[PDB]
Amino acid sequence: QAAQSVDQLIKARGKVYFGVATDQNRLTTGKNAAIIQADFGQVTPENSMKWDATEPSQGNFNFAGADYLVNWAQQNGKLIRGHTLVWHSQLPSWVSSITDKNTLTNVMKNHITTLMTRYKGKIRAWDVVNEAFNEDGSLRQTVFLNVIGEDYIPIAFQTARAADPNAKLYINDYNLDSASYPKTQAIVNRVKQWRAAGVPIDGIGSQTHLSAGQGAGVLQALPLLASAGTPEVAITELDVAGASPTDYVNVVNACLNVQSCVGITVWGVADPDSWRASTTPLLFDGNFNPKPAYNAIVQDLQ
Repeated sequence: QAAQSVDQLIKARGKVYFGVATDQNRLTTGKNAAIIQADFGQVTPENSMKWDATEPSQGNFNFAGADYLVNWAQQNGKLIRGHTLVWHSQLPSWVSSITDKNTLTNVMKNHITTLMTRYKGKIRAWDVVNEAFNEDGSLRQTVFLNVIGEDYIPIAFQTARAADPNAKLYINDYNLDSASYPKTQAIVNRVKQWRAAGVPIDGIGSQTHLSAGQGAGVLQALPLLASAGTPEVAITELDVAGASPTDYVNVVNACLNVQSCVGITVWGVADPDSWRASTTPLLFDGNFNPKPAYNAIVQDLQ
């Protein structure tokens, strides 16, 4: 852990948290636990709450990994973002082969309700629907869209709201980092339409997996995402190829500039454990020491 906590500092600036993605396999090895305890105030399960992990076989749930994280988080005072309920990746084949609307609808509702009720009152926010958009702004043609139709999104959120009224319900996606981007404009428009129709969408999560130099665009993109009217917006899976302080500070400033931006979650602790380790995109290096970008953020928040 670094001596200064970016979570405490961002809280002093009026935000809710500065967190990281993690899970049992990380918490039990290296210095991950210590770093997370001292420097962050929120955790997102990297994989333990995904469909393949929680319901590998229909109706046969596995919460071992998810329980470890939730209990560890409560004990250590860290907020939790549930991730993720409806998604086309890491989806068991028993789900993807269903072609009946009723069957899939009930399977989806049961998956959502079961996970959310088990952790009712302990989860700050849930990424209810993940990566539902194609790059041109149209809806991704996943099994849920193909079998259930566009209504799958309203249904997912209505169900989540009923399962745990206390949780902030998010629609999450990537490539919403530029204001001119087709996808960015599309999600703002659809979320407005959905909210006008009464769909309980509390927030828009922007994954923010960036390439070097892209940080500047987020300064314009985030205020645009905020214009959709959701109570909150959040940077959910931040990592930047090269981890340049310039990009990292830009993303942080974008959040401080947007009132509704509640916080930031970086996707992992140390570089070698990143899903894109070769681009060393995180805040701590392979030896678990904070990188220049971590210090740049602390100074900026000072």
